[PDB]
This record gives sequence, C-alpha cells and structure tokens, in this order.
Amino acid sequence: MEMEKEFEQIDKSGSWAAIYQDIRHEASDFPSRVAKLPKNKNRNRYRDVSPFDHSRIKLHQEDNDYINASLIKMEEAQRSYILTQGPLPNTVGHFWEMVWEQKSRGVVMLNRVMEKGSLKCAQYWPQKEEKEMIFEDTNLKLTLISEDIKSYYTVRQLELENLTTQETREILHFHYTTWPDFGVPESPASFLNFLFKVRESGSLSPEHGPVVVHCSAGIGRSGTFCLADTCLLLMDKRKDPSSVDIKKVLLEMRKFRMGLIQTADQLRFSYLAVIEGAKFIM
Ligand SMILES: N#Cc1ccc(CNC(=O)N2CCOCC2)cc1
Ligand SMILES: N#Cc1ccc(CNC(=O)N2CCOCC2)cc1
Repeated sequence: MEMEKEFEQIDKSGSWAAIYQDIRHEASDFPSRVAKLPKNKNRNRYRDVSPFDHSRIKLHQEDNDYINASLIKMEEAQRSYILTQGPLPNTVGHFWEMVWEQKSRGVVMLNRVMEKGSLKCAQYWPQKEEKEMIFEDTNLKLTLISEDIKSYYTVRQLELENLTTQETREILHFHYTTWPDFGVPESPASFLNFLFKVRESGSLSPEHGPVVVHCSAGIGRSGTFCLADTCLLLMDKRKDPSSVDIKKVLLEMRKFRMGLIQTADQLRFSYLAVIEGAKFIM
C-alpha cells in the first residue's frame, strides 16, 4: 500500500502495536559473540543491545578492537551510517578513535547528557574553547572551535588532532536538544529541519566517511533518523515514489543492527516524518 493512506488505515484501526510486533517477529537474528566476551562488559551500556559480529566497527588496535557500533550500508540509496551507543566513561577515547579511523565528518547526537534525572551518556566533548580534552588511551586531542545554539538544536565546530601524526581535522557536532524525556515529538517539523541541516553540511555525502549517529542505546531515536533519511532519498531517486515501503526499509536496516525503532510510537513518528518530509522536498 502507499504510505499516507496505510497510515490513516492504521490510525483508524488502532493497530500500531500489532504492526510493530510483526516487524519484531520478522527481524534478523545474527551472532554478537565479540560483544558478549567478558573483557568487553564495561564497553556496553545495556546488556541487551549489542552489535552483530558481521557488521560491527573494528578499532585499529591489536589489544582490543571492540566498540558497540554498527555499519548500516544502504545499497540502493547509496548512503552509509554508523550507529553507536552514547559513549561511556571508559569508551570516550574509543569513540573519537572510531571517528578518526572511519574518516567521518559529522557526529549526530539525539539525546541530552542527563534525561529523567539519570546520565544517558558521558560529557564527551569540551564546553569551553580554552579547556580542551586529551584522550591519553588513544592519543587524541579535541578542541571546541565554535558553537551555535538554536531553539531546537545546537551545531558545534570541533578540531580533532591525532597526536601521533599531528594531523588535524574539522568535525561537525549536530545536537538535537529537544526530544522529550517521554514519548515522541508531537510534530516532526523540527526533526526534519534538523535532518536537512545535517544534509546541507556535507556530513552524509560520499566524499566523507559515514556519519556517526547516537542516542543512549543507539537504536531508537538513532533508528528514526536514518530510516527517515533513507526513505526520503529513495522517494527522490525512483520513478514511482509510492513504491517506497517503510517497513521493508526498516527490516533491511535491522540486518545490520538489532532493535532499530524501539516502540510503536517511534514507528508511527517515523511514518509521520517521511510523509511530511516528502511534501516539502517538492
Ligand atoms: N537503499 C535501499 C533499500 C533498502 C531496503 C529496501 C527494501 N525493499 C525491498 O526489498 N524491495 C523489494 C524490491 O524492490 C522493492 C522494494 C529497498 C531499498
Ligand atoms: N565548515 C564548517 C562549519 C563550521 C562551523 C559550523 C557551526 N557554526 C559556528 O560555530 N558559528 C559561530 C557563531 O556564529 C556563527 C556560527 C558549521 C559548519
């Protein structure tokens, strides 16, 4: 079926939970043996969210190459994304090592450091120009260059220096600051505006490594971001945009990381975002 009218048909019939449970039943199951090794317990935020072995990102290290991060490669759309958990106190150096080694231009953050009164990820970037951060375990230096605070999101320019080689690179930090502590946003308008700002920066384009996107677990809000982006790109590429099947795209993405889209409300919000976004594109 088309999307907008399939949407109204699920609303009127109140069957979002049944649609979402079908997706969960059909989703791929692949091994994640490296994630579960005992030496990696303090590298995982949640025991039930792990990268598959076949698609995990490897650190360029011989001691321990593990990080909770996955490469999502969308062949027809010609987009790639790295989805990862919010960094932990003992993985902030690994996080920036990955950004460096994978040649990413941008980092997309969809959570606040504290939500619901609890810490959802480490403070992993510097908050003042004159107070830089040094990650001694991976030999990297990180400096805040500039910050632009808007009503729904903040964009930061960061300088990442490989201290072994003295090479430097400019990284863009796109921080969506207004996702509610509970539920999903009422309108997709600010989330779409944010997506378009990431796109306009070049961070999603083939001349760079894959964008790094995270929330707390790296599957819920993060899944919504890449699902909406890929669906809108396919609607632009194809002769028949009504042929784009958001459930099929989500199942394809779940071949590369488990659990993408965590609730039926997140599924409905993804439909809403693609529907409204397709009208603005034209
Ligand atoms: N990029 C991309 C991309 C990702 C997932 C899908 C899922 N759809 C799919 O398998 N089909 C079957 C054959 O053509 C119609 C849609 C398609 C494209
Ligand atoms: N290449 C690049 C690039 C650099 C920085 C940004 C973010 N903007 C920023 O730092 N400011 C400073 C305060 O007023 C103006 C905007 C985006 C792209």
